[PDB]
Amino acid sequence: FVFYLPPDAGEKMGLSIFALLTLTVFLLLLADKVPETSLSVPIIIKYL
Amino acid sequence: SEAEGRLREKLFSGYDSTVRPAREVGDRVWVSIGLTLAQLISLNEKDEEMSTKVYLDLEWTDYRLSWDPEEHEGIDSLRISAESVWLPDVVLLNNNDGNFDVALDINVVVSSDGSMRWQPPGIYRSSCSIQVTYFPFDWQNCTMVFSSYSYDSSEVSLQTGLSPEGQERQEVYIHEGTFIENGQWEIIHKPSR
Amino acid sequence: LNEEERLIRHLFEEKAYNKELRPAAHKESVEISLALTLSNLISLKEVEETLTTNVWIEQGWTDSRLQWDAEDFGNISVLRLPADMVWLPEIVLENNNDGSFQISYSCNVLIYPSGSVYWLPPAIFRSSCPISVTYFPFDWQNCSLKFSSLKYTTKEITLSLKQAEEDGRSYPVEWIIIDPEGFTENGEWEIVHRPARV
Amino acid sequence: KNEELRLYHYLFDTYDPGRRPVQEPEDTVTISLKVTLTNLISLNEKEETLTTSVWIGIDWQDYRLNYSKGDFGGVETLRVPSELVWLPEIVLENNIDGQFGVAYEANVLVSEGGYLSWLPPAIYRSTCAVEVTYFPFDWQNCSLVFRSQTYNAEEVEFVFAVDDEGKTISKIDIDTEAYTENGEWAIDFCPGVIRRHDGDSAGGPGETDV
Amino acid sequence: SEHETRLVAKLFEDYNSVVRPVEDHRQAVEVTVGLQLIQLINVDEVNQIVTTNVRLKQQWVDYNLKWNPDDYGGVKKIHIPSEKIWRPDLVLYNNADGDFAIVKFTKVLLDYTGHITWTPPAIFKSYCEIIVTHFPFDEQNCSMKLGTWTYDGSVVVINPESDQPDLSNFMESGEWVIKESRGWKHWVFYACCPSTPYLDITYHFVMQRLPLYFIVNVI
Amino acid sequence: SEHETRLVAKLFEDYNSVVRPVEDHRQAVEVTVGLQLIQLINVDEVNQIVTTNVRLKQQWVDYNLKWNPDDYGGVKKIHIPSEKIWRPDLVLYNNADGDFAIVKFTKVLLDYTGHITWTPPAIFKSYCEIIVTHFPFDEQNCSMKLGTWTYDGSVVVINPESDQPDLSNFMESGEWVIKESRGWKHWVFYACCPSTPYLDITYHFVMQRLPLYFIVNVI
Amino acid sequence: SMICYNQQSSQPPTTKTCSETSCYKKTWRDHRGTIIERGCGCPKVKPGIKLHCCRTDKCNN
Ligand SMILES: *[C@@H]1O[C@H](CO)[C@@H](O[C@@H]2O[C@H](CO)[C@@H](O[C@@H]3O[C@H](CO[C@H]4O[C@H](CO[C@H]5O[C@H](CO)[C@@H](O)[C@H](O)[C@@H]5O[C@H]5O[C@H](CO)[C@@H](O)[C@H](O)[C@@H]5O)[C@@H](O)[C@H](O[C@H]5O[C@H](CO)[C@@H](O)[C@H](O)[C@@H]5O[C@H]5O[C@H](CO)[C@@H](O)[C@H](O)[C@@H]5O)[C@@H]4O)[C@@H](O)[C@H](O[C@H]4O[C@H](CO)[C@@H](O)[C@H](O)[C@@H]4O[C@H]4O[C@H](CO)[C@@H](O)[C@H](O)[C@@H]4O[C@H]4O[C@H](CO)[C@@H](O)[C@H](O)[C@@H]4O)[C@@H]3O)[C@H](O)[C@H]2NC(C)=O)[C@H](O)[C@H]1NC(C)=O
Ligand SMILES: *[C@@H]1O[C@H](CO)[C@@H](O[C@@H]2O[C@H](CO)[C@@H](O[C@@H]3O[C@H](CO[C@H]4O[C@H](CO)[C@@H](O)[C@H](O)[C@@H]4O)[C@@H](O)[C@H](O)[C@@H]3O)[C@H](O)[C@H]2NC(C)=O)[C@H](O)[C@H]1NC(C)=O
Ligand SMILES: *[C@@H]1O[C@H](CO)[C@@H](O)[C@H](O)[C@H]1NC(C)=O
Ligand SMILES: *[C@@H]1O[C@H](CO)[C@@H](O)[C@H](O)[C@H]1NC(C)=O
Repeated sequence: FVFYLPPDAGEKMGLSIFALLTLTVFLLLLADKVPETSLSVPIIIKYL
Repeated sequence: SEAEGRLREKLFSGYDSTVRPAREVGDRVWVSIGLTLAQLISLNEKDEEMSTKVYLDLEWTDYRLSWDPEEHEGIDSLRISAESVWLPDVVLLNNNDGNFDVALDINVVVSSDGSMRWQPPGIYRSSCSIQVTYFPFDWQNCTMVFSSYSYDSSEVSLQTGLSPEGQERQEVYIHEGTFIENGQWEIIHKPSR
Repeated sequence: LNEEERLIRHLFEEKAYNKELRPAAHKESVEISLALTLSNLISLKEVEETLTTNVWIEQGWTDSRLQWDAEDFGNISVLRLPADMVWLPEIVLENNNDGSFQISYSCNVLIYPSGSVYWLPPAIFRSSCPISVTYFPFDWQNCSLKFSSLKYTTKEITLSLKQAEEDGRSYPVEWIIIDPEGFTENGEWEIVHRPARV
Repeated sequence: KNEELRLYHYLFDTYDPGRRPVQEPEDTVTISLKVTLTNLISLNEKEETLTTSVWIGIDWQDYRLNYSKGDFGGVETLRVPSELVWLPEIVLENNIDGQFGVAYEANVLVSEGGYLSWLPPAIYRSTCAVEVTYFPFDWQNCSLVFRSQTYNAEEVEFVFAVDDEGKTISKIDIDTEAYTENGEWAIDFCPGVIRRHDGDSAGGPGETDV
Repeated sequence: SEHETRLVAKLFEDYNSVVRPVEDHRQAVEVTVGLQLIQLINVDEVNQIVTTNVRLKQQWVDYNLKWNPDDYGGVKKIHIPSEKIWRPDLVLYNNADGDFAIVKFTKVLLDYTGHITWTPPAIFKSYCEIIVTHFPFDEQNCSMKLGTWTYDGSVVVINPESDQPDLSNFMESGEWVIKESRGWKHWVFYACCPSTPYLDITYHFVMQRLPLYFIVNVI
Repeated sequence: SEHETRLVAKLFEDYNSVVRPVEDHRQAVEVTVGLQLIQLINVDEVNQIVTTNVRLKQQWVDYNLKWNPDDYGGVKKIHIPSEKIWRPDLVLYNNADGDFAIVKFTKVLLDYTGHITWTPPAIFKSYCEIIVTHFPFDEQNCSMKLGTWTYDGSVVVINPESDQPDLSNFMESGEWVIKESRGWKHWVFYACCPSTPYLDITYHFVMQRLPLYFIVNVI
Repeated sequence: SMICYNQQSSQPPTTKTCSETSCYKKTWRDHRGTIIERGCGCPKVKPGIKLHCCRTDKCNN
């Protein structure tokens, strides 16, 4: 929905990059749950 | 019971608990191994280890521990401390923490024909190779390998241990009333080979 | 020391006491009476689903071999012996989740001229308490401590609750005993019910 | 083993490990101490705990274990389990995990003239007060106090070991060829000092530690 | 050393560790109990535990372990393993998740008089009501109740060695300051038994937290 | 099993486990040492510790544990406890924080010729210098130095069973792959004693980290 | 080429031939005693190890 925001509102970065920040927070959330082996990649990490 | 004491003295006169029961040289000891899962504690992925609480079910025959019940006031069974009789050296081979043994030393039930039944409890941290590709929608195949550490096939022979039902089982036994399922894991198949 | 040591020689050397033999006939079961005292509730780990308790378990049973006439031993009325000298029913926590079935401190037993044996081993137990998270952080949990003998069956021993007396009337102790003066409540858990069942 | 068995029967048939090797009670057992640091495992700052791996060289004399090479076919030394000989119960006093003793109770070497050498290894978790003012650019002063657990300074006395030149080794020994430095900690100094203190009652027996 | 070996051989020829070491069974064993605090290891507030390093000095007299020094080469004191002799069964009643009794069985010092001094170490993990009202400026009062677990006051009497715990070898704590420390003996009588007291010695420590860490990193 | 009961009673009626199992004290005990790597448990790069699951097969001849099989029913090959016989005191010299020697005393397999096979398991926590400069594409060479702690090379000789560690029962790791492995015997002579050598066997393993986890989750 | 000594501490002397232009004697001490290692080259030593590199024939000992 950032592409539906007008350019004259001046809020495209403040939305999309903060979504990126929230995604980093969820990466921190999963940092202590997933296996640490390197034979394959978890599908949830692929999705993230 | 005094008759019980006299029976125990008669049975353990000249008995060596470190010597395998084999009347003739070349005789094997047939050991029947079953397992009852009391609780699946955990599957830790970061350590690749499954923690379980189990009861083993070990059955064999010691010819030296037989008696006539009619000569001992009708006693046809005994409950003897496990350190006093010969045990098979059955261990969990794929342990992950360095522990091979059972959790508690309990009694062995000895019948008048020499049949030995030992059902020790155990807590086991066995090795599981986690397949991570579909985590957390994954299923895992965790094995518990039990074997005699010392005796080879010419001395101790293993077989799958029968359930209380008198049929050739191939399955881990789970008591459906007293088993609380793990909140993270569902047991689909639980065979034994 | 004289009558104490005399009684010990009489009971364990003159009578040739055997701790491996249970104090009963071959077809009779020994009645073991159990009570539990909660010294403190340490923690309930939610992620590990583990309840840690400091509990003193009181075991009572009659051993007819460990009896004497008090007048033959200078009116001695109680003896204290190591638990590794007498027969024990070997009560353990079946419900543990760390492999520690047994009590912590194997203290002395107290035996009496009637043959009654009293034993109060304290223990620290880590048991499996599954967690219901539906109403968190307003949830309540139902943990249990299951005590049984893995060395003996119903034909060998009989488990029962402790019988206490008030005003000459007997009642079974159907609750966990908490000393009200000495108990410090857990910091995040308040106890609502303490039942006990056979 | 035809002579080692003879020596073992000659030495340990009438021997009491519970008694000090002294002909008189007022005599003192002198013990040469060396401490070799194999690894500096960690300094847990939150737990304030130094974890180290050490080998403790202890040398003393036992007149009851005296023998001669010529009367036993040339047996210079005999290796015996450490429970069959009297030991000085050396413990790390400033331990934090409750462990006072060594990790592996190795064999003691009994030589000709009653000389007894014991090199048990140990893993030690000791108390280190972490001075926090200059963290993370700080340096720390961590201590290892060794003392006899049951004997006083009038029954057990401590001296330092000596090198091939006879100089007194008043430091932690480090195998410089085999040493791997800790990834976070560099050892700058390791002096050793023998301390003697007045007893718990004035006029009574004193106490000593290294 | 041969006199000492002979003495130890005679002392433990007809010895019973189960028997209370008094001449007559109707008198109590006289035990003196002192507590030495080496280090305050940690105060865990969530589970209300205080873990400490202590030495538990216990002094009594064994009636059967007497000898005349003139018959044994002048030896007056020996060192004896504690597992060979009768001991009081001192237990931390308010233990949280540590050891109830002494597990490190060190050697005792035994005189020709029969006086036994036993100073084993222990890690005491004790339950303490923690008041967080004034945190991080809180004052705590934590106790160690000690008593003979299976012996009552009629058969074993325990007395404190001093009014206060010994803090002469106390390592400085970086988080707490011990403001006060004392030890109190308590006699407890029950309604069903008016003749046998139950004795305990409770050593309490009033501690004040140093608040600089939480001032800097939170406030 | 009455023949073997007779044999076990006969073999340990005058047996001594302290002294070395040789006919003459001037002979060294010849020990064959092999290391089996079952699982690489962990590589802790902060504290520089490699945790492995191993079996330490030790083979040697006991001179005093031989018998005629014809005198005992044809029994040739028995199993006895390891606690009651002489053993080598094999210590892991570079043990970080685990066990220095074998603590799991499994059974000894004993031939009628006195040959002993003893294969106890162990968890080896070995100190390894960890190079982190190329992490997560790093290569680590980590070793296990094993030797008789209190026996020099003139009284006990240790020989490698093979120049390679046994990897036939090695469980595949998810984070490391073993590119090469070897075992080297080393003789050390000291300036004071020209005559007595000191022997060790150092097994080493060169391992390469699988970098996929750190590629995906960090880079 | 160049002839260097290559025996260990207090052992009977033995020699070897090598293409480097330096012999080395490396001495250190462990808990048991003094180890001396002889060879060719001028290796890099850890701190605390006495190193003596020389440029002529049979100069280790
Ligand atoms: C923290 O925390 C902690 C805790 O943890 C705490 O601590 C605390 O502290 C406190 C203080 O502060 C304390 O208190 C104290 O204590 C003590 C002890 O107690 C105990 O003991 C006692 C005694 O006993 C005996 O005696 C009796 C009679 O008397 C009898 O009965 C008995 O049996 C016994 O006897 C025996 O012995 C004797 C000797 O001794 C002999 O003789 C005989 O024969 C016999 O043998 C007792 O009594 C007690 O008891 C009580 O208590 C309990 C509880 O605890 C209870 O249970 C019981 O019941 C009782 O009670 C009652 O009493 C009380 C009082 O005590 C009240 O309150 C109630 O109500 C009731 O009535 C025990 O067991 C004590 O002793 C003390 O006392 C004192 O004080 C009071 C008041 O307060 C009074 O009343 C009294 O009388 C006393 O006084 C005295 O002293 C003082 C000082 O101390 C002074 O000042 C005064 O003046 C007086 O003096 C006098 O006297 C003395 C003596 O004789 C003399 O010496 C002088 O010289 C003079 O003459 C107190 O109480 C506590 O305990 C603690 N706790 C614990 C430890 O636990 C802390 O504080 C905290 N901190 C913060 C918060 O900061
Ligand atoms: C690292 O920590 C070490 C302590 O573990 C530091 O060593 C200590 O340094 C202090 C001075 O900073 C010394 O204190 C001095 O001691 C002398 C002698 O003490 C006299 O009295 C005692 C009884 O109270 C008696 O036992 C002695 O024999 C002496 O008669 C005093 O004269 C001084 O005034 C002062 O108090 C410590 O003694 C010393 N401990 C030792 C050497 O064991 C060390 O300096 C620290 N290293 C650093 C920070 O670089
Ligand atoms: C014990 O008490 C009774 C009380 O009637 C007395 O008759 C008896 O002599 C006392 N002593 C003994 C040794 O029984
Ligand atoms: C050992 O015996 C020899 C010969 O009697 C003697 O010279 C030497 O001093 C003795 N050593 C000790 C420790 O007494």
